[PDB]
Amino acid sequence: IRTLLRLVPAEKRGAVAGYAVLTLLSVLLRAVGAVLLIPLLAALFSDTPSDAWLWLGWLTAVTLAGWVTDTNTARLGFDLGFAVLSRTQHDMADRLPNVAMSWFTPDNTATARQAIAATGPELAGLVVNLLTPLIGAALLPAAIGVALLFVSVPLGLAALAGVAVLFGALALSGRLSRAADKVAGETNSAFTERIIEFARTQQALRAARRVEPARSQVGSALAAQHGAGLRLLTMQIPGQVLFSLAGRVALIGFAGMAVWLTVRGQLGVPEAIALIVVLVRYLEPFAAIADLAPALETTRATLNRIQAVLDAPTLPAGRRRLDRTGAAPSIEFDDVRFSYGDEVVLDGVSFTLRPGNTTAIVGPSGSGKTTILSLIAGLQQPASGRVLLDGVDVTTLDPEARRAAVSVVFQHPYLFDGTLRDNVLVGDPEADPDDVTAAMRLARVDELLDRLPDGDATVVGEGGTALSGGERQRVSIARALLKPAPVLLVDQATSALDNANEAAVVDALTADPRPRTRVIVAHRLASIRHADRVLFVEAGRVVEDGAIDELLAAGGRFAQFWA
Amino acid sequence: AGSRLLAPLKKPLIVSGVLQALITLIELAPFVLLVELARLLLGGAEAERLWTLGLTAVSLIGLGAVLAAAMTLWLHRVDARFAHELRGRLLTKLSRLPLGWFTRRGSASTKQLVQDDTLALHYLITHAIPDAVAAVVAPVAVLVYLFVADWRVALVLFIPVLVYLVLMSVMTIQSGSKIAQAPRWAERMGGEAGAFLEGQPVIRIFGGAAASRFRRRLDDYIDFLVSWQRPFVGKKTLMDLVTRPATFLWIILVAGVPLVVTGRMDPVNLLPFLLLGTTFGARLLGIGYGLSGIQTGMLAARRIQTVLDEPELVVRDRTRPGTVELDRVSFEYRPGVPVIRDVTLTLRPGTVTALVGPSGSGKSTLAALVARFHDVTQGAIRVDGRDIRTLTADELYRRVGFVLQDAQLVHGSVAENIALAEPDAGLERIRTAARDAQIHDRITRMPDGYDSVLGAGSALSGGERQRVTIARAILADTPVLVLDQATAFADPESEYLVQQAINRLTRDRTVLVIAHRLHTITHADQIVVLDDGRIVEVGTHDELLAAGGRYRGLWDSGR
Ligand SMILES: Nc1ncnc2c1ncn2[C@@H]1O[C@H](COP(=O)(O)OP(=O)(O)OP(=O)(O)O)[C@@H](O)[C@H]1O
Ligand SMILES: Nc1ncnc2c1ncn2[C@@H]1O[C@H](COP(=O)(O)OP(=O)(O)OP(=O)(O)O)[C@@H](O)[C@H]1O
Ligand SMILES: [Mg+2]
Ligand SMILES: [Mg+2]
Repeated sequence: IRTLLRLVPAEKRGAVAGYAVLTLLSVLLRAVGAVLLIPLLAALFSDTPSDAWLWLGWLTAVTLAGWVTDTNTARLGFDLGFAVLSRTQHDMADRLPNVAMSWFTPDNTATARQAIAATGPELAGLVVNLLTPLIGAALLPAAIGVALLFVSVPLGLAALAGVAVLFGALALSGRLSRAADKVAGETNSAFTERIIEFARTQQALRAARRVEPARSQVGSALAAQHGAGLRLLTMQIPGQVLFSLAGRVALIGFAGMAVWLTVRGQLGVPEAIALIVVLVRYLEPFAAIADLAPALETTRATLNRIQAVLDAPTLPAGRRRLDRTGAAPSIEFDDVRFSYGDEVVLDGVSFTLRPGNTTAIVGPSGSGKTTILSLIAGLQQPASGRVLLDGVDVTTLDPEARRAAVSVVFQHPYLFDGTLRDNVLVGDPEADPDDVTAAMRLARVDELLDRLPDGDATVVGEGGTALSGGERQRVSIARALLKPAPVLLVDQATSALDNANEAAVVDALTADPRPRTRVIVAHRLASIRHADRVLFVEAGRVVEDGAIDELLAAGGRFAQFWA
Repeated sequence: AGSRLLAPLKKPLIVSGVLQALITLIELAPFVLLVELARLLLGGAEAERLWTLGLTAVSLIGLGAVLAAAMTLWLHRVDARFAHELRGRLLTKLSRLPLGWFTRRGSASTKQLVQDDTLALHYLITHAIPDAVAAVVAPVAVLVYLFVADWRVALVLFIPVLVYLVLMSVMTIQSGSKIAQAPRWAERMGGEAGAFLEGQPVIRIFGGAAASRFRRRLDDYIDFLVSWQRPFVGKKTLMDLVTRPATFLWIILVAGVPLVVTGRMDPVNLLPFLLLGTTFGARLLGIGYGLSGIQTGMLAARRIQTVLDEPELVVRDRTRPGTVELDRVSFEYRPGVPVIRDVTLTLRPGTVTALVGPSGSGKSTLAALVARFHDVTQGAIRVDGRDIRTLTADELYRRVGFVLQDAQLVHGSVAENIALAEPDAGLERIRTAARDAQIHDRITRMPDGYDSVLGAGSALSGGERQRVTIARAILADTPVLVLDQATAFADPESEYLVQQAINRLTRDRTVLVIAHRLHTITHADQIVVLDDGRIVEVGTHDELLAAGGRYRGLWDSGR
């Protein structure tokens, strides 16, 4: 249970203490009310049945206290469950943008999706559904055993022996189904990820005939998931059998001690008849724990995924801010060295981009120019060296002011599901309609509005899938151009655009009135027509540098690249 | 829909109902025997006549619980096998629907359909009929026995029963609409989470955590969950308190102790209520908590059956080689929103056809129609004479290969993304395809060579994964090849090399090339200019330049 307490808000721990105290009180009251029947029937069946009034009053008092404590425990469990839900989910939402990009491996992405997928009512009502009944059933027969010591010491000792057998059975059942349940959870997560891939990559899978279950990866994942689930069901058989045997042993001990006491005359016949009912109350939690115990492993795995997401290593985040108010910063790399894992992408790349001017980065594929744009934008950080925005290290910049200092057109434009206008407004949600219209006109998104039926309210699919490649590229360009940031990083913005739209978009990127330091990556020479300076990035090195005309006349790698 | 989906589970569920009736009778069995034995004891009967029956009844306690545990362990197997077959059927159906379904629905909704909706049927199979039969049998049987035993205390037993029924009814009415709205919120939240994880660069650069729509949907969904579960959990807890064995025992004693103290009830006549009267509360609580599960399962079954009843890409019975013919083809992604307007085109072997035009003109949807991702609204498409609506998927996709505009790698090795069409292809074939696509040199630099995984985050550059998709299409080695905006992210050297490789590999094949860089399609035998979903001019490069139409303007704009 230490994993659950670790996720509770620090401001909500008094509620946890109250909930624990009220749970113990509820168990104690239930046990006392169960055992108070023995004096009640002893007096009721006596020669003067008026003596049962006192025990009836005590039973009524304990019953009303039990109702009050149980309503309060339910309230506190609901509050704690939804508070844990809100804090964990909001902390994951706040942290994941700050989590390092390398952390998002497919396994880690699956873990993050599963943790977010636990937002439903299963984990929200965890305390009322699992912890409260589990604790109540686990401590009820122990409390009944303690309560019976006031009636008869050996009877209570037999009840506590049955409780010890119950706890041993619980531990063994938990241990037996551990590996099977872990493998079942792993296979279920893999199946979920493969379903998501199956829906996303449907075109390629169909074209490759890897779509039927007999041939698809999702089908193999379904087979593995079914196998692991059936192994889990099989390995829960010994747990259920052991719980049943523990119940039988507890009943044997309780009933044998009760019958022995009755035979010896130390326990009246009405008291034994009351002990039949107390035995029934005592044996009920044996089934309840058996039914609830399987859910511990799933709950434990869910909380483990949530905590693992919350433990992800975030990027460094200083508190510097750019001194000048909105002016174009001077971008520069100083001995910047970068590597995705063991592959060295950049090694010794040094340059200084002037403020307000437009720069172009060009070179072969895999040269490391999208990596340069990502380092400028703060998506990545150098392994060594410093990226400076206006002389301020980007690592030390405030993250809130770091993202406000750069806007990026990514190589693979991604649009969120929703209307077309919503995606453009991601650049600046509170921008005026004139600014949005200007951004759309510059990016030539306005040519979609008169052609598409629903205009800018047309619903885009997952990604930009309900729009053509050029259309979603123009939407991404408009999104980047709406943001007022003084640095614009253009990454292959003209890849999917025809010559007319490509020329218009390029001229709009140059003719954007906002003062910006512009860095452009392209594989067509017409995309960098207005670039003041060119960087030739090849194998992680700016081998050639200068103006377009100067490098063309010099006959360096620029002309050979465009030859 | 739900009944038609769960028809295979007719007799297992009927058997579960009958077995649970027998099991609940067995649960009530030892208490009746102990009531009779205690009546004989307090009547002065000899203990010699009661030892055997007494031990029998005491050992019988909890036998029905063990039998119910065994029945639930069996019905869990039944449910797991049924869910496996159901998910197989779902994956089979999704493999044949048009891709308009996928695009309009999303991937989170597909995930919900396959996983959660089938998992939502768990209570409806494993517990619903047992709980219903138990709550109809054990409460009614116990109440009949207690009413024939003593009506006076049976009447006060009826009070919490009616209170529980009222609580169950009002809870069901209150939370019925919330349960209906619940799966829609679940799939919306799943889609927002998937977009938050997938679109992480967009989230980081533009707005961050605070401004993300993911947080807004998260807060709205948590508000929905709070509003749904606060009254629901309150009613659940009140129903638990009403029907608890402590409450029944207390009510029994409140009604009996005044009767016993007075000369109205014999104390020996309270034994049926003490022994049996407390046992049927949990049986009622089972259905009370299960009615929500029944609603969830029925809604999920209706959704599953609705998806399983949908129209698909059926294969007709109508029933030169290497030739693809579009014959008056028209297509509309939505009703009354055409994207293709009567396109007639014939792709012949040994020739390269270039499909050019403005962005959004309909080149990619035309290539998809050749793939039969969607059915042509009018006209026909025929490969090797056979209409593609008559070819099976295996027959069709063995004839036509595709390089899609969006390079979609699968979670797996670089040797698996290559040779996705032919997974049993040898590693030397994969190496040759990679060399043809110029991605073998890149793969050699990877840490573990050709086994390097390409999941989320462990990606490559855009041009490199585009080359991987080109290698996939090369290794497929189909009679017809379609290149939907291939080499868009390729640099001029890489673009030229892969173009030369494709020209070498498709000298005698039918090639359809879609491109925006018009200088790469100057040698196409037949250039086709598609504007606004209809072909506006067809010819060679020089003829289209001389015509002074749309191609001339596009060529001038790109220089
Ligand atoms: N997520 C990643 N994980 C590992 N390696 C990566 C990742 N993204 C890129 N790389 C590698 O980084 C190197 C440079 O990648 P980058 O994205 O900078 O390419 P690029 O120069 O923009 O190429 P292109 O012109 O093809 O778009 C390549 O070797 C690529 O394999
Ligand atoms: N899944 C879809 N659902 C609805 N409309 C779609 C879908 N895919 C494409 N469209 C619409 O189809 C029209 C043509 O798009 P398409 O992708 O066929 O053009 P294209 O010639 O390939 O474009 P590009 O040069 O941008 O790649 C566009 O208006 C686009 O909005
Ligand atoms: Mg790149
Ligand atoms: Mg396209």
